[PDB]
Amino acid sequence: RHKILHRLLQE
Amino acid sequence: ESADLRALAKHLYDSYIKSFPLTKAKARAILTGKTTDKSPFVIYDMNSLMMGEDKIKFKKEVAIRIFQGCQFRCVEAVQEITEYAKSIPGFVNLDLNDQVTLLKYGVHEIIYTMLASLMNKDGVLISEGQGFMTREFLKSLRKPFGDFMEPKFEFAVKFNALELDDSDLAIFIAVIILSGDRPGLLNVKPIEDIQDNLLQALELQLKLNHPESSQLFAKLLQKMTDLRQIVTEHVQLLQVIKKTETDMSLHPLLQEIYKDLY
Repeated sequence: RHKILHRLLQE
Repeated sequence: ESADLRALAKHLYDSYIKSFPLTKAKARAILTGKTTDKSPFVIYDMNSLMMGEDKIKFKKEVAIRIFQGCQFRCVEAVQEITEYAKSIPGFVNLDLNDQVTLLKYGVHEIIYTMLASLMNKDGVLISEGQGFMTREFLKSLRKPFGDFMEPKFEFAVKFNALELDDSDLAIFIAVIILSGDRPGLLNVKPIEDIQDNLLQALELQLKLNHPESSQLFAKLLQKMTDLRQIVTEHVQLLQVIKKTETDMSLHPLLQEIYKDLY
């Protein structure tokens, strides 16, 4: 579920 | 009014400078030679490519190696674009699922937009402007890699004609990200509310910063509809490349983006 994109947005 | 739209154009510019190391400003200086810095290493064949390992970051065959290079950099672009998006007022306040969707579809459109900053009819600047890879060298690659970059050059030639600068591009890029018509958005209204605002900001910028160029705004919005068609061609050539080529693995972040796309 777009883990890296999620992390890049969250960070 | 004007004020609020100038303030936005300024906020976006400042954020663009921070997010993107190599602006169009620096890029043009390098390409014209008008820089007081060293001319970049010209890669025009397998020989010059080999001699130019000392200026690039790859971290087995040429076309594949070049593609792994273009893959590495393309991932740094998504990170740069992602941080830029986080600076677009109200983007973060959106549904996190929407933020993902906008980026998912937006990044390729913005990569081809900002590639044009690094391009001319003869070639493209690489490794932060300290390399220059020639168009003819990228055509001469064995298929399907043979004409992977050619359609980007074709677009950039037409797009660079508009003579946009960094302050224009900052807003143009924001407008592309806030496209309320991406497949699978959940809350379109607050996306369109921001884009609406960005488009006014863009229109005003183009009047103030190119007051001789009339309906550059109109011309620029026509180009924005080309990029999609252009990005679909790219997605499918990559679809092909994934299948036909056994050896090369595709970077996870790219896989996240390209899977369930067109």
